[PDB]
Amino acid sequence: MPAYACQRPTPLTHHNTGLSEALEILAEAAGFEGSEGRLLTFCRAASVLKALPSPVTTLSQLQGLPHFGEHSSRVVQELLEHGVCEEVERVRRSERYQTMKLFTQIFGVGVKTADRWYREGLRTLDDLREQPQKLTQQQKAGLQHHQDLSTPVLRSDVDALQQVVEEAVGQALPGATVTLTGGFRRGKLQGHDVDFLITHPKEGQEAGLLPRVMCRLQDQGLILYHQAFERSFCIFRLPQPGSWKAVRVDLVVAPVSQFPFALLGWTGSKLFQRELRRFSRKEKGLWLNSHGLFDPEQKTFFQAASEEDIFRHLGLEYLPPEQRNA
DNA sequence: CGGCGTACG
DNA sequence: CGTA
DNA sequence: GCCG
Ligand SMILES: Nc1ncnc2c1ncn2[C@@H]1O[C@H](COP(=O)(O)NP(=O)(O)OP(=O)(O)O)[C@@H](O)[C@H]1O
Ligand SMILES: [Cl-]
Ligand SMILES: [Cl-]
Ligand SMILES: [Cl-]
Ligand SMILES: [Mg+2]
Ligand SMILES: [Mg+2]
Ligand code: NA
Repeated sequence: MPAYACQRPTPLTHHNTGLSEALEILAEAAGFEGSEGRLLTFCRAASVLKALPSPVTTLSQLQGLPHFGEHSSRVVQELLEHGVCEEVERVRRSERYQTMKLFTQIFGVGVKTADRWYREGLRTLDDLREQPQKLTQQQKAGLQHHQDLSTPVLRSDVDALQQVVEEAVGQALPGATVTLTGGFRRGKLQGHDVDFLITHPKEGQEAGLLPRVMCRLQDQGLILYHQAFERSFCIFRLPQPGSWKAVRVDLVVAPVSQFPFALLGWTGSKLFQRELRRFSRKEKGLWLNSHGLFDPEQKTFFQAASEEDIFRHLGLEYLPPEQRNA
């Protein structure tokens, strides 16, 4: 088992679901406390279990697995022995965890804002609605739409949204294309949002595109919330039988020269990309982002025509999106 | 011990 | 600060 | 919290 998540296939569904879920509770709680290092180790240990070919049934099967030391092994041991880990259950029922989860789930609220509100004594969404002076426009929208945004986006919803975006994109710039990215491209059947990547086959024609797209979607009455730009984090009005629901949609524009890097970056998973960028820098001495891959010795950028090119550049076996579910 | 992804709005 |  |  290699040490980086980008070195091994990780399927969406696997054989250690309960164990990985428990470790990811501890990772999430670490993040709520600002402990980024412990968050990473618990995320990585969870991801290792996702990549295994069969269930862990005995503690000895953790020997030699990367990112399993005393703490993560004890968590697994307790789950195997008793079906529950006391530390995990204590986190789950704690007021701190439940409120930080509730607050950081709001669009426009991160850990730092959630934590300040927690320390001020705030605990519920209605607590926030009662003091709207303390809210940004973005947070106001996130709170108004919170119930709809808490409902999973279905793969069956994605196709309708993509046609709508393609219509506006085609008027904004004929020939521009729309590619589904994010979790749905990795095979997920549900999501928290829909992520789209937009480009044009003629380098440079994509300049200034996203304002033109957003103006057209807004004119069609489809935009419940949005903020020159190349990323847009929106709330869309999605038709439903006899009504509609609010859905988060992310739009990103990239020039075609950067499209493989942007596709790779925006297809995720989040942990897969962090691990990939960590691997690139630490093992290969190359700097990776959603725009390119930089050699800081030669001061040159790698040209890539595909995701396959990028994996080859980095000396990694290619993983299709369905195996990037780290 | 230092390191832990990397951008844009 | 938020967001991907 | 774990790796190197
Ligand atoms: N913090 C991050 N660091 C690096 N890449 C990230 C980060 N957040 C998001 N991304 C990239 O943006 C993609 C879309 O982000 P999302 O926040 O939309 N997560 P996604 O994988 O789509 O699952 P859902 O919760 O939406 O169902 C991710 O899959 C990553 O490729
Ligand atoms: Cl470029
Ligand atoms: Cl590609
Ligand atoms: Cl980036
Ligand atoms: Mg998504
Ligand atoms: Mg998104
Ligand atoms: Na949030």
